[PDB]
Amino acid sequence: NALKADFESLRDQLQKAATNAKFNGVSLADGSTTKLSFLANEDGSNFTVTAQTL
Amino acid sequence: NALKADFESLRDQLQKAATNAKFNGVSLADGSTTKLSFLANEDGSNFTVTAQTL
Repeated sequence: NALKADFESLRDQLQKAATNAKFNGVSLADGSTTKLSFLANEDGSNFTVTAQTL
Repeated sequence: NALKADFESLRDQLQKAATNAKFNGVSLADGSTTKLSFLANEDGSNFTVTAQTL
């Protein structure tokens, strides 16, 4: 039961470290969006980046 | 009778060492309250540590 308690606390800490990491309200680790897009040209074509839901 | 009286002295020392332990007016081991909620993220969401009434 003691090791089970450390496992639950570690799972909660993992969810906290996952949800709390975001830059300017958007994140590529918590899964808030399937991907992000960043500019790559003057014409607006995007530098696509797939999200990784950690 | 001697073993009994030494046992009662030990239980009293136990209650005293339990009550004496507090940090800046708050404590967990003595069971002063069900829980204290330390910060974990800047929106105000709380890291939680339930008291263990020792």
